[PDB]
Amino acid sequence: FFVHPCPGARGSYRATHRTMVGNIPQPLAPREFQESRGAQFDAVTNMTH
Amino acid sequence: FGYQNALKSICHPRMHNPTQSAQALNQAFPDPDGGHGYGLRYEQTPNMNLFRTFHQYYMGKNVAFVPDVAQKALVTTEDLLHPTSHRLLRLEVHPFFD
Amino acid sequence: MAEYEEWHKSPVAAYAASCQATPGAISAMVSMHQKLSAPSFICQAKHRM
Amino acid sequence: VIDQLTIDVIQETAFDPAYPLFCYVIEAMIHGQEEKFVMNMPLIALVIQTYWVNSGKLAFVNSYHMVRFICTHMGNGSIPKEAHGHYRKILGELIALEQALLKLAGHETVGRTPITHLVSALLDPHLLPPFAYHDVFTDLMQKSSRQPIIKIGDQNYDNPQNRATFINLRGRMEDLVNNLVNIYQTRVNEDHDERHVLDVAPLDENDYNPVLEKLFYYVLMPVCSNGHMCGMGVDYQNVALTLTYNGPVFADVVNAQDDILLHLENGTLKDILQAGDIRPTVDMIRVLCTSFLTCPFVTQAARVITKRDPAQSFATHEYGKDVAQTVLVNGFGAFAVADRSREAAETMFYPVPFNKLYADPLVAATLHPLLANYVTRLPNQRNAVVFNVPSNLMAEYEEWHKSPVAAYAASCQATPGAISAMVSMHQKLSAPSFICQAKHRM
Amino acid sequence: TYWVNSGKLAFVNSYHMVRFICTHMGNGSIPKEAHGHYRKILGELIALEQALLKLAGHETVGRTPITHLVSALLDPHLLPPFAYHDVFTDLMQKSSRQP
Amino acid sequence: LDVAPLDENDYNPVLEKLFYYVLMPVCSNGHMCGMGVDYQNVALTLTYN
Amino acid sequence: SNFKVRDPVIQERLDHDYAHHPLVARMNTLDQGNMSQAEYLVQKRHYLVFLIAHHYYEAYLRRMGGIQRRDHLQTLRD
Amino acid sequence: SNFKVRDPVIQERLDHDYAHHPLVARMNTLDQGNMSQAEYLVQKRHYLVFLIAHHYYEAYLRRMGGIQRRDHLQTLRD
Repeated sequence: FFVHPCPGARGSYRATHRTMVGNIPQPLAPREFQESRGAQFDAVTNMTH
Repeated sequence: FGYQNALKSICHPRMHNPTQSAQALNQAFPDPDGGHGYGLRYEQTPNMNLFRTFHQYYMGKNVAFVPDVAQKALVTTEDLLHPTSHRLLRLEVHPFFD
Repeated sequence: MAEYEEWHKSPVAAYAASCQATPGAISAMVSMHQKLSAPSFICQAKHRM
Repeated sequence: VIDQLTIDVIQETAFDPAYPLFCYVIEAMIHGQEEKFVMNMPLIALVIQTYWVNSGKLAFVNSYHMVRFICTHMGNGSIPKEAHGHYRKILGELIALEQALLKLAGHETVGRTPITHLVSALLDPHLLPPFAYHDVFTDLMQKSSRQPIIKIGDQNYDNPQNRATFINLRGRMEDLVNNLVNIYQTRVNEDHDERHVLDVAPLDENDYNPVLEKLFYYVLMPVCSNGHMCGMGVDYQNVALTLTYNGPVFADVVNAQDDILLHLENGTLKDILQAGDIRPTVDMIRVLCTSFLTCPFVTQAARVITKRDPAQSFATHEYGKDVAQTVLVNGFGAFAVADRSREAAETMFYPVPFNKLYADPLVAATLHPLLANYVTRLPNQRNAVVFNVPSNLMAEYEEWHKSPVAAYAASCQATPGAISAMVSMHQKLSAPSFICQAKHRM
Repeated sequence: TYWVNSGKLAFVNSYHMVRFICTHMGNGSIPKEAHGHYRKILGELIALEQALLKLAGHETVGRTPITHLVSALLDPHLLPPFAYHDVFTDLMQKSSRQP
Repeated sequence: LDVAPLDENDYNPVLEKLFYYVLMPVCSNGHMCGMGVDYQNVALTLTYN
Repeated sequence: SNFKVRDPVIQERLDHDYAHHPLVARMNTLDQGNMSQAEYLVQKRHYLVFLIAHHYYEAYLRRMGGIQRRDHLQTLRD
Repeated sequence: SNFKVRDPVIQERLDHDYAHHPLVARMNTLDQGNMSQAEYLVQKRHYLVFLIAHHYYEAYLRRMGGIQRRDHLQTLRD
């Protein structure tokens, strides 16, 4: 979200879309969760190293 | 209790013919549709040129046909046993035949 | 540009500013880019993600 | 004997963005002849050395006839010694790869058929190796109680008395010195479609078994390369058009070692010899010129049709009592060609998919532009399993090798235990199979 | 002259300079130890892509496959942050939008 | 706009993005910049030489 | 096309570029017959390919005949 | 400034320092028109840059034409 200025009237709140998983904010999806998803991604898809 | 006790029933021929299997699978579905028939049989031509086996096929292109067994061997160990899917499970009857 | 628009928000770049160098951290990044849709989630409740 | 070091060296060569196209051509030319390898026994010594020193990778992973000649012949001072140490590990472990099928197979027979034809789904001779250079077709009829069908095109082939009409046999080169004009006369005067002239160098019981060819094409190739292979069709008067029509090859005084990169012209000999940076001498391409005479004409597909293993002659249809495979006469397997010389690659080769073990689209994505926008017109077709085969070639519901074999083969590791899983995999699921495992706790 | 003067490779930043080196000059004009490091990227960046399509299956929704829609990086609506050949009419031809 | 024409053989937009969105922000730890070039200035000094 | 392979671009007219050679006149021995003018030179080029392989293989067997005795040991008197 | 890049300091007057060359007179072919005296020599310098690239690229294609046959094999009689 954000705060939308309507200059010359009253404003409101308008809304976008967090596209990818990473756009979820880092306090409530930390990096030590986010690196523990690629390891779950690893041994199911089975890429090579 | 190993397979050497169970060998005297598994080696029986009635574990191994589908004529009975096509009876009961017919007698509940009197006719299902034969859909996007792709790799059901071999076709022979008088061709020897392999471009004739190449340009005559790949020139035009439908929404691509995917057969039954090709989308059997990507479904993982639970999605088969989930009730979202019929057509991957109505056509599996006993695992020796396909 | 203006970063209430694009297809990466700041926690994507904020993850980059404090990464490791592990190959598991590489496999988190491919795992990060994923479109969060409702018809995404079928593709990952299939593979237990 | 195959260590984890040397599966990786295969996987190093399994993904080659700069594999030399030049040595790939020579593999088509000998096509598995003892007489024709001694022709080019200095050539592969020049290739493998200059491919092992410029980069830490080895040449000619592809076909059994090219590996075995590097292994058996030429174990002396023409190579880098570390390279042969991989090739020694190829055969000497692969000999033990067939020993493990022995001590599960029973010692006893039933009739004329022993159990090793039944339970060992590998060692069964009806698994013809998917490529072939010598005529294994008459081996099946002259032993088996099978009633085979060898479908080429229209007409079938069942009686071995007709082995002079459907199959030609071109033996040694010295024995073909008079009929050399006869062979070339059958090119220009004759169209190569609606043909049924099947040209194969003859068969020897000294030379081949199924199994050593079988374990090399069916297990190791689609597993150590994670399933990235294709079937290659090659046109042949195209080939020596690039080679023989050279200036100094045709020409005068210019001596034995006057290396041909100093004497090229603007044709494709530039754009191919620069891809490997080989310095061949003036002899060693003129030697390749003389190979051309007993070469065959066009890579011909075929189909081999036998009934099911008599465990399980029970079925629904007549055609349900029948499972068939292919054999490619005259061609061989394919690695992905480099982005360099792709303009010269398409002028020589063309891909033909067969089979789950050898229809892998991104390897085929190099060599044809309508294939290059066959993939990107709908992007589902990059899987080996989703890939669509022309129905003139193999339907997926009549073959031993089914869909989840390659689906397994595109997710494996390079682990030496994963090689053992495949040899464990090919096994009958049949009622007289199941006796030979309760006697071993399997 | 850089690999002797360093313990480092050159030309990191762009996909077009790495792809030209991973194809051309596979000889020992550059030192062979440096040759591997370019092949570490693109010789494995294919297998970087290969892991996506075990997730992204085979099905199409309409005339649009799933792989454009879930796997975020396949999406040609998304563009690389540089463009040297005309990616624009590539997007304009095959889309179903008002792009 | 001055951009060379397309070949479908040459590239894809899926191997190019795995370069610039995965391996680039990890190994740099998110420390790169985009560059402007002025060519008649740039190719000047190699010529007036 | 859709029935052959793309042809490899090599420089034309090897006979006009070099003719002082005995196998050049052996190309002239073949006849046109039913072929056109331009299509004659295509199959004339393939016949030259046949002439080279027969020529060098004949010199190859003289090369791989091995060193003999009576012409050798007589020369080894010095 | 605020609209261009800082200019690179290279020594002036290449024509006065060296003039015995055919491309020197090709700089004199361009006309002043609306430009001043000092600002003419700026754009006269850029036109010399254009003359060099066209000159060496023409010699480059002669260099990358490859060695031919008929002028070569005749010389290989000795």
